[PDB]
Amino acid sequence: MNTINIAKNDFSDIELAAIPFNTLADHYGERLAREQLALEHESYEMGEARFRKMFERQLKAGEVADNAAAKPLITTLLPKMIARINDWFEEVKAKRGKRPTAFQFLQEIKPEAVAYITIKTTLACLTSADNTTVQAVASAIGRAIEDEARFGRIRDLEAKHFKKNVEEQLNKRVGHVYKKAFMQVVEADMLSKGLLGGEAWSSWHKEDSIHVGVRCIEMLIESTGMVSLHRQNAGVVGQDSETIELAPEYAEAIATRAGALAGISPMFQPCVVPPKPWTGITGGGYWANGRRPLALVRTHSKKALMRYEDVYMPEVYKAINIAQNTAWKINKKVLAVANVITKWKHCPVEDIPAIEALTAWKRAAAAVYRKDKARKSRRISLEFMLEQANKFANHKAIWFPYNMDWRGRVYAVSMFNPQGNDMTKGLLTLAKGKPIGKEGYYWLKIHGANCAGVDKVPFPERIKFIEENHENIMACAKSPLENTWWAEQDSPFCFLAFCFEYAGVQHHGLSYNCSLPLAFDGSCSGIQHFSAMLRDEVGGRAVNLLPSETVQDIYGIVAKKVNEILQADAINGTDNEVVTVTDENTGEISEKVKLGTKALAGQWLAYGVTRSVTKRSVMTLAYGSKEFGFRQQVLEDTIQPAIDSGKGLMFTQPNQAAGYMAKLIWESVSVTVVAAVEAMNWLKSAAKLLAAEVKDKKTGEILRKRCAVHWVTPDGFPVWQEYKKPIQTRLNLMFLGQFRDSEIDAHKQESGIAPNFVHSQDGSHLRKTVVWAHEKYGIESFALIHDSFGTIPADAANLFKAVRETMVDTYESCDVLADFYDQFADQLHESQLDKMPALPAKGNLNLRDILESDFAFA
DNA sequence: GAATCGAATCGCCGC
RNA sequence: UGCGGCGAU
DNA sequence: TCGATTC
Ligand SMILES: Nc1ncnc2c1ncn2[C@@H]1O[C@H](COP(=O)(O)OP(=O)(O)OP(=O)(O)O)[C@@H](O)[C@H]1O
Ligand SMILES: [Mg+2]
Repeated sequence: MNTINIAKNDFSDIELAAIPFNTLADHYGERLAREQLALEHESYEMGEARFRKMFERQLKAGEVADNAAAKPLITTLLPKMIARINDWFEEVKAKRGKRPTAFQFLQEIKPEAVAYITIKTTLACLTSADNTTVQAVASAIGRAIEDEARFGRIRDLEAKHFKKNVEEQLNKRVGHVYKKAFMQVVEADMLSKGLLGGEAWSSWHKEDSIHVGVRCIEMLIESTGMVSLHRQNAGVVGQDSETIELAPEYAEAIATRAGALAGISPMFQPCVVPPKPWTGITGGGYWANGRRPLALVRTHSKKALMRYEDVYMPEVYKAINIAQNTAWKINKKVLAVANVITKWKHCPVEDIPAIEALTAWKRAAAAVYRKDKARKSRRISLEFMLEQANKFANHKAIWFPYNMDWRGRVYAVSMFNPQGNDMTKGLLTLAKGKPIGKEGYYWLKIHGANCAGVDKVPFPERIKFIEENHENIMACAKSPLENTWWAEQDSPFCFLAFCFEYAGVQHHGLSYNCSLPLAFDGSCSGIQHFSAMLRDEVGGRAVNLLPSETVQDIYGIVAKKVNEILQADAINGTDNEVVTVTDENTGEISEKVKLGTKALAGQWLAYGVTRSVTKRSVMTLAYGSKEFGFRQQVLEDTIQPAIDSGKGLMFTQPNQAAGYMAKLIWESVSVTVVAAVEAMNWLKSAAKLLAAEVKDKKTGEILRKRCAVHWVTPDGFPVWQEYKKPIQTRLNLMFLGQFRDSEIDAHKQESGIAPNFVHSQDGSHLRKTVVWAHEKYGIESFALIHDSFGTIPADAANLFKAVRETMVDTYESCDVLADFYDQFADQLHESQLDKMPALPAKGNLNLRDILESDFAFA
């Protein structure tokens, strides 16, 4: 209802608390302490205003129950409501006479679905509708109950398997009106197939819809004291009305909770002084003692955070503190360019003036619908990044606090950060530059070639590309609005940032102070790291771990492999055959042709397979994708765009072409990156054995409990993997699904063990690289995006060294898979040792060759 | 045990 | 939390 | 397609 303002006492404290002010003043003066504390004050005040506007919107739209402030209320109210409507059924079944009107209607819908639909629509009508009458509420319940009753039988019974293909398309619909209108078309569709038993819904008359909710408000009042009954002008047969009113104690409960949440979600802005050095778990980054302190590790529970207060990880704490100390400044030159073209185009790069029938128009309709959502979503994030960039444009330097996710990858904390998109990366440059010199100018050109998309080509031709395009780079720097060439590039705003620094060198020579971050992006991190542990020679060569004759394109290597299978299958492949295929719901038994590998090879060679067909499949390998997931990928990535554009005529049956290509890609990656495939299988089997509760079937009691997965990275960071699942969840078709120590989810443990392990290794590599570049060399400024390592051009050659030396030091010292085995080997039940796979065999790779690989980049 | 389901992390915006 | 959309890796 | 979860 009426939320307290938290700012009058709580948000004033962060500016006036004298312990945080003094610790900030002692480091960077009292004046910068006053601006920084007032900025963190604005960050909390902006965050309270963000909550109050979203709360006001949910108030008008009746979605107050969807807000977090009403959730713990409804959690303690739902058991009492289900039991009253349950016990009322048993009473009416025992009472003689005719059943009440509502009794038959309340049965077809799930009883827990009654409880939520009544609670949500009561506070929807009591907060937005202004009509507090018992009839407008009770009817509004009854229409919402009939909607879940009528279209719920689609989800529940007569099409539960067929529900799985309409469920996604219903989720894409935005709005309860659009979700219902879509449900009307599917209902008419299945009834034409006789799927819902051939029984069409008889719509409830307006009298019963009120009678359903009237009993529902009564059962709400009988069970809980959420709403109280009121009668006005009693006895007057013309004015006798009944209204309902929210209990003031419960409206006070949501207002107190909403005020508490408003002071808890801030809008994290950059720092005008260097960030608070992390000494412990909390309170780092920002300097003030706020209501939400920054956690060093972003954990989903406060218990998983508490395990980090005992551990001694001095090398971990150093690397975040060094990465915090890197002073950035807003690139004013690209800010001048971005400020004008954003006023003319929605996206400044999206358009540039350069040189089965019914399912098709449905597919194009879903494309312009998603693209309409995509353009409005892309623009609002752009307008915020531009406002933050224009805000801190005049400051001599700004700083970003850093923490880490529960695996150890480091992330900046502020919303505007150097880990953003191409434009956000372009608006941000380092502040403390050095004279560029010969080596820095060389790497500045290599960075400019990478921004243009010329990264598949060895270094001398990258320099040649820049030198050939000298007059175009100079024209873009002199007049960026008159020469749109930089906008046509792959990373356009970061490329234009290079153009300004390139022109600055041609003007002021090699003594030019350049503070541009020069990012070195390692090729495929997970495969690089997986091939490093098990020492895969061919796998490392595929990801440029080895010094190669040229830049190795792993997608092109896999595309080369599938093309060799394609040519062999076009000759010696299987012919076509006719198989009987039955769809179980229809029950039909028809004959369809099954393309053999000879025919399917001829289709794909007619399409012409390149690195683009195999690209996304290789990239999602470290996330766990295998032969199934490739089949879905190549269907929507290459086959479906082909048939939409006029190609794909060779794909007579596209799912057979997808599954055939899926098989072919999987045989190719599995023999190209053998150490990647073997290591994720070893981690998956380890997490499977730990996530299982063992019990002898003749004993029953559990001999071993659900065990989590635990390891420590080589720089000392520990990580607990404990995916947990709730026990009860409920979903509604037209309304949001709401919930009703906890068990470990064995599937998510196995699904996530291999990506999180290799992500923890690359975060340890990024952490170790930051300290090695800072203590062996004099590097102070760091651009870090998990995969990419960037610094000023003068320090670029040394960061190029340090990112290589760390990986070969890490894997020469620690066998990360053998140390992983030493963690869980005690936790294994005696019946599981025979099933546990052995450690994969080490290969012929020399780690020292990484030190002389140009294209590892990292 | 036959039946049934599944096929990485982080942040922002909306419902 | 879930769902939709965007971005980063 | 194929083995873990889950009726
Ligand atoms: N590390 C990553 N993991 C998964 N997807 C990624 C990653 N980096 C980028 N993408 C996605 O890949 C697509 C763009 O591919 P991108 O150009 O970045 O690939 P690449 O590895 O540089 O290859 P190439 O230069 O051959 O195109 C986008 O959908 C982007 O979101
Ligand atoms: Mg690229």
